[PDB]
Amino acid sequence: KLVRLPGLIDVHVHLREPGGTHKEDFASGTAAALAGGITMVCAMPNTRPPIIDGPALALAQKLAEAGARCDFALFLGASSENAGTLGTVAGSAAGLKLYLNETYSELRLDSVVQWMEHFETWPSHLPIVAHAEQQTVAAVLMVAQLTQRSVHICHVARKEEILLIKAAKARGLPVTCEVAPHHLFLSHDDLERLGPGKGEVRPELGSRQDVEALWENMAVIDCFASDHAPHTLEEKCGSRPPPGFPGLETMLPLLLTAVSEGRLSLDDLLQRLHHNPRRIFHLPPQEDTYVEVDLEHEWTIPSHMPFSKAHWTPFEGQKVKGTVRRVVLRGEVAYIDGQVLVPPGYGQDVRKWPQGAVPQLP
Amino acid sequence: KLVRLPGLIDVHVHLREPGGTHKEDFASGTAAALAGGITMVCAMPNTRPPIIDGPALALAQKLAEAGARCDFALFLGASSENAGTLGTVAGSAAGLKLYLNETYSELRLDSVVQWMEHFETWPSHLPIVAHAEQQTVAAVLMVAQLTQRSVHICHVARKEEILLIKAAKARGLPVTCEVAPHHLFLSHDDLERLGPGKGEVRPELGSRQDVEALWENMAVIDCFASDHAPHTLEEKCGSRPPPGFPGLETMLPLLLTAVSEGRLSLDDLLQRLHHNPRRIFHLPPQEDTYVEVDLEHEWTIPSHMPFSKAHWTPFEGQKVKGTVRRVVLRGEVAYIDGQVLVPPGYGQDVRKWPQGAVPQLP
Ligand SMILES: NC(=O)N[C@@H](CC(=O)O)C(=O)O
Ligand SMILES: NC(=O)N[C@@H](CC(=O)O)C(=O)O
Ligand SMILES: [Zn+2]
Ligand SMILES: [Zn+2]
Ligand SMILES: [Zn+2]
Ligand SMILES: [Zn+2]
Ligand SMILES: [Zn+2]
Ligand SMILES: [Zn+2]
Ligand SMILES: [Zn+2]
Ligand SMILES: [Zn+2]
Repeated sequence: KLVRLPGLIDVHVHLREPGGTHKEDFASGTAAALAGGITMVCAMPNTRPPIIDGPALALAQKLAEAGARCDFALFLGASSENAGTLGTVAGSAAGLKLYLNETYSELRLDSVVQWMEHFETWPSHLPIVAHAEQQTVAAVLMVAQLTQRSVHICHVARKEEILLIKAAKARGLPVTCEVAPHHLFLSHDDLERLGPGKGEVRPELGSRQDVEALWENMAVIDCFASDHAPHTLEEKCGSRPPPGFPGLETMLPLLLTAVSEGRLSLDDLLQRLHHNPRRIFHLPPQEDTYVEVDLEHEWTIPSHMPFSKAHWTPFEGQKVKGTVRRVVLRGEVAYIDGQVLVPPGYGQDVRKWPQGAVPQLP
Repeated sequence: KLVRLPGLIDVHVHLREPGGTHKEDFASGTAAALAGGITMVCAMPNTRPPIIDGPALALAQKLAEAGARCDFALFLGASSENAGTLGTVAGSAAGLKLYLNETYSELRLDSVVQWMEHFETWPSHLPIVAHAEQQTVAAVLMVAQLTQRSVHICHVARKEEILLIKAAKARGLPVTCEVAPHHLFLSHDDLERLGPGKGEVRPELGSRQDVEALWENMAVIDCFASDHAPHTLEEKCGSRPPPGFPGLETMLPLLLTAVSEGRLSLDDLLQRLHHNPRRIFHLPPQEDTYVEVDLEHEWTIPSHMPFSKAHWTPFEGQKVKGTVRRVVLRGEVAYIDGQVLVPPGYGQDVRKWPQGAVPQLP
């Protein structure tokens, strides 16, 4: 007896194309998405070259249209030089991404004034998401208030951060946030097993108290999103390990396990992987699209999942209950039982659909 | 220059069929919906007979399928005799409605134990909405906590009620709510003009301080919904005036005026008339469906709007800026400039669509 879910949306993925295609490309990352029950992804701009201007966006759009197997939207990235220059293309992007801390990106902004300039110049009706850890969450919230608009906080990982967001929501401030599965299902207790290289991620793995605070404050979490951040094992185990975990293929099985254990409800899951992504990012429905999952099948996560070119996973050895059996995307069987059955290029840029434009006043 | 909006959803309408068709029927009420930019309605169960058992629901479904011009879902109503009897049909309804105070209904429950019985027996994955005023909001929230599930509060009208809900959300409790336009745009200051008969509504019109508290606490309001409650002028002006206002044709123009004045944003409006209705009630997308509005046209609300059989409106004389120009429903022109162009029966029960079933564990 399978359960039919709507097409799930991951608003935070790194697909590495252009420029890092040994780690992942549109075709492989979207195969991983489909195998994870995800039918729409929003791809981050920290590629090589980074998606920080109109020519880079145009290239990325064509690479995605040719390689993606599920539907997508592409973020633009904020830089120290592009505020005020993105107005013509802004509405074609998922939103604008700000990198406000050290992480796998060359896009760090060096002054809060640059953050203000982006909040003032990016069109006010379009999404802004921020990588903002610890006190940076409070700082970017201040910039959002000064500029009288909303912000979405990426990968919240700490008790400190979720409680700050909780306090902001209690004051009626327009802030939303997402949490990634590694910050719900891994902690410092796992760094022994992972090692210091594999274990590198931003935000770093939290304490048990951080993990427990995120679960305790589930009501504050608007979205789940994988922060699928594929790097090869050679890179993760080498001398200068880049931060990030692959996660598209493991996210849904991990969360379904938690549903089966009563840690959150099926509805809680679908708000966070479907409805809230849609409404925060103004992402359109996908016609004739659904995911069938089997909630009874118990399995152990292996040393690598089948599709991501990362070819490793930090969840190796965890027991899960829940598997994706079939994905139908826009009337076509896209995935069955370990086989992806739509080719590279089946996926489409949802921002080009009539229903995928963000509504705005004339 | 028109603005394209998605198909808007009104989760609280009274269409009066069966049994009150001189006040409204499916055909006339859904024409009013379309003219108001609404493409999907959830119809309340306080009809004659009331929709409190499977035979009454079956009749109402067929009357709606034959008369509705926009899409719909039908609520079931809680009674003092039907707890534990609705399990077979529950998933075919919009949700379950509880009438917990005096209003236009014979469905009042006389004991909190009856509320508990409904919360315990209605399927836990399906929506429950409550007419719950003043302290009754706190009481039904207690019942929801005792039974470990969510509740949605209909037509919140008072500072007391919105602050209670705000406090509950700050504690992470699963409660959502809606507000009707008369509680945002009318107050005691209007009872002089309306008179005691026309002015009768439940919840009653609030003070200026109530209205200001609702605006100040917009962040707490999940949905707008009209509580379209048509009664004829003869009834409203007679000896025993029933409570309620018609509102489908005026809701969107009133709210667009507020958007134009900067009282809330277009996004704030679309969260409350599209995304949040979808996610709270698990209502499916409507393919090829959109509303085109003109935000520049200034007009004065007349003594009655064209479509509702109520043939009166409490907003007469208010100046608005914003009009519905065209509605496309599932690929067909449904409304243009004062003319409805889909016949009775074009509308469909969204709970019968594959994408319209509420997901549940096996
Ligand atoms: N989270 C990570 O550790 N890495 C992400 C970047 C990011 O989301 O900050 C990546 O692109 O590799
Ligand atoms: N609100 C009202 O005053 N009347 C509504 C009933 C209701 O929503 O309580 C009606 O059906 O007439
Ligand atoms: Zn990040
Ligand atoms: Zn993010
Ligand atoms: Zn990232
Ligand atoms: Zn939207
Ligand atoms: Zn009511
Ligand atoms: Zn209601
Ligand atoms: Zn009502
Ligand atoms: Zn749903």
